Amino acid sequence: PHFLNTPDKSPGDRLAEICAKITDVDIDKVMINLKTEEFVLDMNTLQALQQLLQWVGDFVLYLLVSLPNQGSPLRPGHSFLRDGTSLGMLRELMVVIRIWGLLKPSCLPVYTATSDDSMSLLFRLLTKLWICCRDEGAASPASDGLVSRLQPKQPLRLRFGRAPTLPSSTSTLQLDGLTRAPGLHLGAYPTEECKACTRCGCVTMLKSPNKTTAVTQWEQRWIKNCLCGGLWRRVPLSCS
Amino acid sequence: GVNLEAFSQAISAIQALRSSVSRVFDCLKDGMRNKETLEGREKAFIANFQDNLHSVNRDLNELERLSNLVGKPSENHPLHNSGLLSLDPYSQLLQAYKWSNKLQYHAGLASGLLNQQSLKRSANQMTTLVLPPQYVDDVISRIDRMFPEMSIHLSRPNGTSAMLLVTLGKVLKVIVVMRSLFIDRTIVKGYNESVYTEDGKLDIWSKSSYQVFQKVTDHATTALLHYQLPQMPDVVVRSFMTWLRSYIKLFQAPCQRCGKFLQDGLPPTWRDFRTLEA
Repeated sequence: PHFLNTPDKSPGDRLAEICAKITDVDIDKVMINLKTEEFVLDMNTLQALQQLLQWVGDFVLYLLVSLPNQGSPLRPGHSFLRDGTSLGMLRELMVVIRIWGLLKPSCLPVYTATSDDSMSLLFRLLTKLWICCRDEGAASPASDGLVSRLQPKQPLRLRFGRAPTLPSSTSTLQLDGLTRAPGLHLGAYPTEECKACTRCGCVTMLKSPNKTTAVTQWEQRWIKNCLCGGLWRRVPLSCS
Repeated sequence: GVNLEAFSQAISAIQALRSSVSRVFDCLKDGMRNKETLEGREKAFIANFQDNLHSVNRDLNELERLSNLVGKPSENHPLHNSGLLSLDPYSQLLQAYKWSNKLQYHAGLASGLLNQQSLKRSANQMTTLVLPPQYVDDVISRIDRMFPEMSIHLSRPNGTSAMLLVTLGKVLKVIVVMRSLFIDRTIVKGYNESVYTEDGKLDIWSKSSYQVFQKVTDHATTALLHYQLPQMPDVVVRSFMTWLRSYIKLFQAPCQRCGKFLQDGLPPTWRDFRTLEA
């Protein structure tokens, strides 16, 4: 709902939601098939795609390589994501970020090679697997073999937010006051610490002041408790 | 020549040429952890950049290189390859070619560390240390004369013992009259002051000089009395000859000025310097 567009027959997000009724490939077709003009909001939007939205791009990439891992010693392996509905929501996100990149060149490409529009082929494979799994579909079709090809564009080393727990089963758990015994993605995560870095335990791992100028949307949206954000903690950096 | 070994170092040089740039980007792999004292950390970056200048030095390293090329290319090494398929099952020999070298090189260390001996005793475990044959003297004489630009002569007019004389660039000849095997009781003079060819009637002794070479004679006597190893007399006389060779210049004057005394020399440490100071 972050679109300051011009009104129409129905709401912008509502009219975007019906994108499910569209063909398989060539998002560049369906985008103009629904609407193209009334999607731009302002010039100052060049802070989300190259900084934070890139995630979702990498996200779908992390699906591809993780697709042919059913033989791994984990039934869903890393994840399965075979719901379809949520997948359709992500596909809508893909088409809207595609028209976004059409409106501004600072989008999130494959960053590696074969630019002369990898995003198009990525999207078409995702829509293929979607329609192959929308209404009680199969899993691993012959298309699975061909999409399983590793294009020279996939990056790695993603956060996948998580936290430890308290596995005190039955008998005893003795700890000290300190020195524990074993047992927001807007960048803001270098190797060593560079600021106060107020973080949280659920998934957050973010910065305290957000170090931005007009991206206050996310910052203000997450100043309070985040997703189960009772674990908003703080800790200084190490010193030699 | 043997300058080819220098190229080996050049190898390591270009190795850094890789590592350097890596050390660059690794330094850019992360930012300021916690400076808290200064911003020289960024300069630290440029510090690594400075080492890149080393690469240019590599190009400079080629100025001293490329002395000259030797004739007969490939150095007779692949001549065996010119043989028919029958000769190819021969590389083994080449391997041994290195191996043998390693052998020597190993001994080069081993013998070196053999210097620290542990012979708690050397007697009561047995003979005739004096060389019986009067031919090993000629052998040692020839071995010494194998050295270039340093002539040696000998007549032995006294008897069984050995008598010899040696000359150098100057007229500072040395007369050594010693026993059968090891050198002892020698003397030195200069400018025909001895004239031990036909002095008076023969190779005379005359036990004299004009108070200049006397110190050198005493030092040579000390060196003879000190280098008397229990065995290997050839090694002893070779060491004596090498020691004698160190006076062929008499030019430098370190750790003092060239005015301390008449002269300056006492090199048992394989290096001469101002005398009367050790």
